Amino acid sequence: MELTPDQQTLLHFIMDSYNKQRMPQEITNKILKEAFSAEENFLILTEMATNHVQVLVEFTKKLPGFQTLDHEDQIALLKGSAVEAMFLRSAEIFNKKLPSGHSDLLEARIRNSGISDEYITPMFSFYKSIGELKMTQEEYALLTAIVILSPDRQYIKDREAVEKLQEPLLDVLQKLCKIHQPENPQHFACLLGRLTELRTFNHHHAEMLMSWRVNDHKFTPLLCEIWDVQ
Amino acid sequence: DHQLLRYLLDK
Ligand SMILES: O=C(NC1CCCCC1)[C@H](C1CCCCC1)n1c(-c2ccc(CO)cc2)nc2ccccc21
Repeated sequence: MELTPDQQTLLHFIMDSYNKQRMPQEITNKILKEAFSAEENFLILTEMATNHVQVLVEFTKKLPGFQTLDHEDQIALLKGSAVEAMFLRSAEIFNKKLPSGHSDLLEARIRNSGISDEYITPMFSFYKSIGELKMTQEEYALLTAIVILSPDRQYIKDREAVEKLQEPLLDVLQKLCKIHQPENPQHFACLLGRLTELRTFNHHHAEMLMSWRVNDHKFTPLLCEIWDVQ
Repeated sequence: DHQLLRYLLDK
């Protein structure tokens, strides 16, 4: 049941690499302190997402065996997972415990941030459903690595090479799930099930961004090639 | 094409 020394080494390596991200406190404190216009909030998201993509590329290239992959499959994996990794990270941040009434204010601030009503509902249903999993930082880190190293992404030339890389991470996560939550033996299945919901956000993402109640939808050149926006 | 992502990956 317990982790092998290789798995323990793998877990800690993924964990350190994952912690190079912007602190959940830095994001929440920024939007909780002041109420912003849709224009300022669009600009906050665009800055947040550019930093996120940058740190995501660095996290991804530290994933074991990632640098041994074909360079075209490398791009495909990063483009394929970037939106999902972003919503999983927002879901992580959203569900961090804050003082009384703070999580309620954060939610109300995202709700009136500037996004269309139609996208708020599936986004908050996904966040609340991730919270019901009571995920550890380790679980968030591994699931992000699993999302990145998805062999069933579009335009992947060598699925098997990606499969061989994702399999040790799935093994670790499963060992963790059966350790922390023996009470819920279906916890691992529930985690993998959320991944199929993340995929839906990817499909309607460009529409989500253009639907923001701003006059100009200006993105950074990096977000432009990652999100396929103009 | 995606030269920014390519640049970040190849550094
Ligand atoms: O900053 C943010 N996200 C970043 C993204 C990169 C990784 C870290 C989080 C934003 C905005 C919140 C409203 C004010 C402006 C930023 N956000 C969203 C969110 C809202 C809309 C979309 C698509 O339109 C995507 C994500 N969910 C959040 C849940 C918790 C805390 C921030 C959250």
